[PDB]
Amino acid sequence: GSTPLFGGSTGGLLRKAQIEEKYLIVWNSKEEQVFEMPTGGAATMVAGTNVLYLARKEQCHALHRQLVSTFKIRDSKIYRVYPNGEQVLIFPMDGVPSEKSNPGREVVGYVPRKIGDNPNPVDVKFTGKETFD
Amino acid sequence: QTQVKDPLKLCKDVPAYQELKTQRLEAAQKAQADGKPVTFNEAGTKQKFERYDTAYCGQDGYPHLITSGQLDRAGDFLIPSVLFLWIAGALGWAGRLYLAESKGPEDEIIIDLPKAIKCLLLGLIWPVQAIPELISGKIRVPEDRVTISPR
Amino acid sequence: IERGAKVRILRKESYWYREVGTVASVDKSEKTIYPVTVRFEKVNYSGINTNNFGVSELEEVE
Amino acid sequence: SHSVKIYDTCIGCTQCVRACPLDVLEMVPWDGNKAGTIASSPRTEDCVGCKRCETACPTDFLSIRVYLGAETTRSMGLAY
Amino acid sequence: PVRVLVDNDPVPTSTEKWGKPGWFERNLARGPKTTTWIWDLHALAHDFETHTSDKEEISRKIFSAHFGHLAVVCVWLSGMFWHGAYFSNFTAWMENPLGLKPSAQTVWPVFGQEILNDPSTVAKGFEQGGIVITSGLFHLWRAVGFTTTGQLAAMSIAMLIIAALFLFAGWFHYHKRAPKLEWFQNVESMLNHHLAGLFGLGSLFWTGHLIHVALPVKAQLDAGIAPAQVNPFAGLDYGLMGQYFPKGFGPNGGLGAFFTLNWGQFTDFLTFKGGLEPATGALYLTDIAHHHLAIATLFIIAGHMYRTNWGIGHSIKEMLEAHKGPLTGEGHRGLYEVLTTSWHAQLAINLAMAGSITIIVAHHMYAMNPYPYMGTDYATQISLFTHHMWIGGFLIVGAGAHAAIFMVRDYDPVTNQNNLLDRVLRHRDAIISHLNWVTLFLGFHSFGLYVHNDTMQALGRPRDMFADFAIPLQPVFAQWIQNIHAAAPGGATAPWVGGTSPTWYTGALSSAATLQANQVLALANDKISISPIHLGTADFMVHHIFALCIHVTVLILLKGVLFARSSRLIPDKANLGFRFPCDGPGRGGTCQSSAWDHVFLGLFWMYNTISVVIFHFSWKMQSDVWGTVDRSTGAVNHIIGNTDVLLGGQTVALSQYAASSININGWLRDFLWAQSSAVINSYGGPLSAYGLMFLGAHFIWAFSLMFLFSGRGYWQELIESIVWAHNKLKVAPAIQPRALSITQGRAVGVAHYLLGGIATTWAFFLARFLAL
Amino acid sequence: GSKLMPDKKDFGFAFPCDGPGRGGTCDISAWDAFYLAVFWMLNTIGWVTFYWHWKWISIWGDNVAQFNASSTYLMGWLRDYLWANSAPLIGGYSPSGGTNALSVWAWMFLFGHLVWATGFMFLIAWRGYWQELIETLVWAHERTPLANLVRWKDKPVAMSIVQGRLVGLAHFTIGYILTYAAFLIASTAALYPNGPAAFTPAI
Ligand code: CLA
Ligand code: CLA
Ligand code: CLA
Ligand SMILES: CC(C)=CCC/C(C)=C/CC/C(C)=C/CC/C(C)=C/CC1=C(C)C(=O)c2ccccc2C1=O
Ligand SMILES: CC(C)=CCC/C(C)=C\CC/C(C)=C\CC/C(C)=C/CC1=C(C)C(=O)c2ccccc2C1=O
Repeated sequence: GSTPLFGGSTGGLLRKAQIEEKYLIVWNSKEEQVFEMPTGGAATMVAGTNVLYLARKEQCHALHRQLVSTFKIRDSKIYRVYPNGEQVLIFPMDGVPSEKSNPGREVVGYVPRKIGDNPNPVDVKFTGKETFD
Repeated sequence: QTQVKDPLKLCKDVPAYQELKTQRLEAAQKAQADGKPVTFNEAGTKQKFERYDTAYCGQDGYPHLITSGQLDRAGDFLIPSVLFLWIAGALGWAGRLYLAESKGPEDEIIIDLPKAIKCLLLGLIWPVQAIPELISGKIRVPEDRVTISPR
Repeated sequence: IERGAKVRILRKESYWYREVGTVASVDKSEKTIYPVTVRFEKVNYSGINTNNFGVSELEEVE
Repeated sequence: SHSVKIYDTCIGCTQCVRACPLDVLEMVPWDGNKAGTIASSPRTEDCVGCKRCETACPTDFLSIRVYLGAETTRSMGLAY
Repeated sequence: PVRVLVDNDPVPTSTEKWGKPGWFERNLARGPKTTTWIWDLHALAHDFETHTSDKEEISRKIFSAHFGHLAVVCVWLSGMFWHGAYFSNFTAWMENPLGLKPSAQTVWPVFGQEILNDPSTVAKGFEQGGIVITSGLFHLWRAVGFTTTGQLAAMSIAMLIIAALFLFAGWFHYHKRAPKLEWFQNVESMLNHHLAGLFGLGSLFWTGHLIHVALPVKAQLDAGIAPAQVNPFAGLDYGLMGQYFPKGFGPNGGLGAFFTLNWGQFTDFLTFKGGLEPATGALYLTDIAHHHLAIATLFIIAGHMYRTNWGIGHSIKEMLEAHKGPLTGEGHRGLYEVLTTSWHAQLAINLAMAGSITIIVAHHMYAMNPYPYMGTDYATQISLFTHHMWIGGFLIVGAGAHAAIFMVRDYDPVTNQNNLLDRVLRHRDAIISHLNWVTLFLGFHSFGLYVHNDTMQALGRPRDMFADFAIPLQPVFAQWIQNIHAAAPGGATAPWVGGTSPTWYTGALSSAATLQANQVLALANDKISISPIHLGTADFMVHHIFALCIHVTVLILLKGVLFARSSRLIPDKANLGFRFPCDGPGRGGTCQSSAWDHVFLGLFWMYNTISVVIFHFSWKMQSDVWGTVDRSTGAVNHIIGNTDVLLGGQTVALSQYAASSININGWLRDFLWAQSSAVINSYGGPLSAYGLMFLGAHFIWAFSLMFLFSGRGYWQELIESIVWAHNKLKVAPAIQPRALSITQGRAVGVAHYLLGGIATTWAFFLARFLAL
Repeated sequence: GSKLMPDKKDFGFAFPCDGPGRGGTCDISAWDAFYLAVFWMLNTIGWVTFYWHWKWISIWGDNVAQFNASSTYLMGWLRDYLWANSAPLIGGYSPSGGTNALSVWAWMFLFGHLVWATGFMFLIAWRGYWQELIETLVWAHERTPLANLVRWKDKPVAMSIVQGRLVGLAHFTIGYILTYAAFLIASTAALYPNGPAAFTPAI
């Protein structure tokens, strides 16, 4: 795929995108149409596969939210790109959207109690253990 | 530092009050003949210093109030105290009466006037109703029906 | 406890603690931890007027 | 990274998952509520701590809790 | 294509909705459950776009609300003429405009507040006296030809009829004949009618009032006729018009000279004088009449530029699409669609212009006084400059607000593709970082000079100061501009202009201390109306302070506009709206990142800006311009009067502004401490209301800091314990008490900060100049 | 804990807020109540020390009748205490009379006004304004020739929400104390510096 038609801006990638991580968002478009860049300004998506390099995951997820709400484009994929060149898919992780429940995911962050039954901070004094355990 | 053994005496004995009293009456007689309509005319200023004559004054000549409960100065604080607590208690009881008879939150933004005048009239005699609700515990909600926060 | 009855809240972190709500729904199923739905006269700080409670967090006053 | 914990009062309404601008959250199947599902926080290394998930949570006192922890480049929201 | 499309009776006129406040918005129509609903009702009541998505219904509400506002202004104007007619000393002031203080508010005698009625306003017809007014209304009414109070009463009645006409048309054009959306989008027809009809014929009809009322009334008062004896219809009799103006109304007839193009007869009552009349300190009325005649011609001409229904004229959309270049992409394309579909885009422009014009009014009125004897009314001059400076500053901030609201609500990427708007957003980091740099440059190199001077003076090193007596910073570009305009009347570039403002004539002087009486314009009361205004080191320094405060205010408001939709911090900020408190404590913390919060912060910097401007105006005019002349020595005695700068100790005489305003301690001691002696000693006399307002405004300002410095989570928890006590005694209300929202707490804080700070200076200024 | 935040102890003494939900929760921590009460402590001790100073300089200056007359209304405090006793202080240096020994207190008095007012910037203009401003400066540094060769080791960010309150309180407090100390010392040492203190005992 190719980049969307955009004349460039000052709101895009900085040296972090060369040395630490940048992000890649991939989507398919059926019609050439104009969308707002998260960097600032207007760009046009091609009639094909679109690839766009962005600075943060939140900028990628904001564009995905715009591509869903305004253009009904669903199949957006977000990759984390490392400076050696490795791409790691980060969104969506298991192919099923996060809002729909899926058999096969592990429950992470579960605390088997209501929030007012957390222990007191005096109970966990002089340890790195927190009261949300 | 200079100790004031006699901070207060009757105003009619203080010569700085006699300064002020003649200085106010002369300004009131100045505006009666060839003058302007003023708040304190000549008869209004006579009555003003008729009241202040049996008051306590400092050395500046201005009346000072005694709020210790002493009964020759009961007009200074004690009699305005009963008049306040009756009128403020009336407005408080009337809002409490109107709140109990409220249809909902719409009665709080659109005042129901014949309900409000009646509660404001019933509030006027509030100690007829309040103290028989104050010894009964009818003035207060029991403790397990009022929300509190964690401890 | 059943639907329609007035109940007091014993959940201490609840906004409606020691207040009286009305049971709107009781989940007839097992496995559900907080099955009783209670509706209240006061909204909380989010404008929400209902919540789910276990039977162990309720006091029937009716 | 912030800690995002989900407590057993979750009714499976998925509103915190939809609210999250970083895709930290997802629904896994559960048996503790009638919906049969509960929010989970597998990707809290992307959590910025915005607490939009807590704003969306309808349960008296909330079933999802964000504890602001150690700050990273991701969690501080830095594009640089 | 320009038609009139109108729906007939779209809204029934009924009082059913008055039983349900908050019907217009879907959250509020569910009734109050918390006290947040009460504040939400007021904040949303005029936000017509939140009430419906129909653009036509929004345009109808705006048009009808505009009639209601015009009716409010006409009621206010009717009240001013009424209080001038019946509650004023206008009759006695007309005989003695330089000896009596104008008063048009008198005070009932209860609680002793009739002390606010003062002598020096007491005269016949106004026996009890009243509050000295500083609005300048008597000078305006006398200038346009009012001589009696019975004429002011007829004007009060006329303004109530115009108000009732305006209020009826608001009912009519909303409830009876409401125009369609395509009627409002006729901007070419609207510009044609407002340029030629409103501005053009408004100025032409005002010229006719000036020619036939204001000129002959002034001719009779200059003849010595008392204003009770002045015939106001004297400009309608051609014979009586003949005696005042022999050439323009002569045997060579008046309208005969017009149609034969013999307009040189009219130079009796239409001139090009320029300067001020030496007796009144004001502009010539024949200049004012020729001004309004010339700008009526140009405005009526300007109102034929745009094409409506007869082929000829310009199309604005085709004009905007043609003005593009390589450096600017598609140029002005799409801006026609912006400006004819966004009410906020039009309001942002029109507030930017109205605020900037009001500031131009402030500068031009002190320097080119249009009203006789007003230049010696120093409290009026101070008040009118300060009032219009504040109005202009508030409107410019509103321009920044509604530009931001446009960016959140009405911006569309499809309309703005590589046009001017799209390309500004694509280098917003370049714009704001350069604006960040220039504010830091200006702040270091202007305020740091004051701090340098404070420190050098305290260290005993006055030769190391930036001052006229020390290292000078002459404003040589402004002095050059003054030299050009001093030479220009009679000179080469304006040969038949007879004069200009006296402020320019600073050629020819190196300080205001060495000013003689021949150079100044003093009236018969020996008070200086206006003078040459010397610009030295202190004026260099304070003008770069002005540039600092304006650029920071621009920086805050433009950052709010350019980052209203997104930032590197919050990429989908536009989905949160124009007005949101934050996006939570994450990303380090995002408090006040909304575009609304930039308006909030920009109001303080506007406050800081206008406060320096009016403080500069007050001290500079008192030290360098205003004062008295002596008929011996030709000596100019300014209001303050000539500090001696030690320096050696061979003393150096400068004006007090030039000697003392160059450091902050001079502003604290010689301006704020010295001139507050009027307001803090005002008790027991008629300026005692200003002393009360001075203290009360300090209180309100301090009270604002409770809101600005705290957060609502404290107050909500405090309300919890108080609601407990009301719950415990069956006095809890159904509308649950909530702390103010985060945004409202900011809005309450800035409103009380602005109210307290501005009213302090108001009390300070008016007690200073009405006492001396 | 409270009704707005029942699990507040799990978050500690000092934390910014719990976000804009539940109506908004700025300044909900116990630390923030410390921060609010420092203003009220400074105000209270200000009232205490104003009262001590004016009553004693009226004693030292033989002006007790002026204190007894003018301390009963707030203009008397503004005029007869603040305005009158500022005169030797703000005349500590001047273009007309040079400098004297009070010039350091005059300079500190202005310094204290400046520091106190600088505190208002931190107390009023909160973090998200400054963070977006810093990101443009970060852009400017990385794009500027000869300067982009120099790189920070730690990424510039705006001060935290709690830090903005603490730094704003610190400037407010330091400016409060330095202003009053400059006023208290210079007004006393110039207008009322010395007195007898011997007395005749009473019987
Ligand atoms: C029905 C009216 C009513 C009544 C009986 C009370 C009673 C009380 N208030 Mg409450 N209060 C009220 C209205 C009322 N309040 C309102 C409208 C507000 C918002 C301004 C408050 C804010 C408030 C605070 C912050 C505090 C109290 C406290 C208290 C308690 C001590 C007395 C006091 O401090 O008053 C002070 C009263 C005010 C500050 C508000 C007075 C404003 C007006 C006069 C009341 C409105 C009258 C109402 C419109 C009348 C309608 C009647 C008509 C329809 C017939 C007492 C239980 C204190 C407490 O908790 O002590 C334990 C306390 O700290 N009140
Ligand atoms: C003659 C009586 C009259 C009646 C019965 C109505 C009735 C209605 N109007 Mg209409 N309207 C009228 C006159 C009237 N109007 C006039 C004179 C104007 C020109 C200003 C309008 C312009 C107008 C607009 C733009 C809108 C309405 C709307 C409405 C509907 C709801 C209004 C509401 O509930 O808010 C309650 C409002 C009040 C009780 C009054 C608020 C007054 C504020 C606080 C001050 C306003 C100043 C005033 C306009 C000028 C006074 C000048 C001077 C003489 C003092 C309701 C059918 C709304 C609608 O139909 O939406 C679909 C709507 O959007 N009206
Ligand atoms: C022609 C001028 C004009 C017009 C038509 C508008 C119109 C609007 N503005 Mg804009 N604006 C303007 C000028 C204007 N503004 C100016 C000069 C400023 C700078 C202050 C702003 C800054 C601004 C902001 C920051 C916002 C708006 C908003 C709005 C919209 C809703 C207004 C509302 O319902 O609030 C309701 C009005 C009130 C509740 C009354 C306001 C009372 C003020 C704050 C205090 C008054 C005190 C007074 C000065 C002194 C009284 C003291 C005495 C009583 C003791 C409406 C589109 C809001 C919006 O969201 O747009 C979509 C919004 O957030 N405006
Ligand atoms: C300690 C050390 C190693 C120093 C080395 C040597 C160095 C570089 C000295 C430089 C120190 C300075 C001056 C750093 C700039 C501080 C800054 C980011 C201020 C912007 C800011 C303002 C104005 C607020 O009002 C505010 C309110 C609430 C929350 C956040 C903020 C906020 O962020
Ligand atoms: C006609 C008329 C006037 C009737 C009287 C009307 C009746 C019945 C009640 C009157 C209630 C009114 C008018 C005001 C109380 C507002 C309030 C909860 C203030 C506390 C508060 C303070 C002090 C802050 O600093 C602050 C800072 C930042 C965010 C939030 C807050 C905050 O919430």
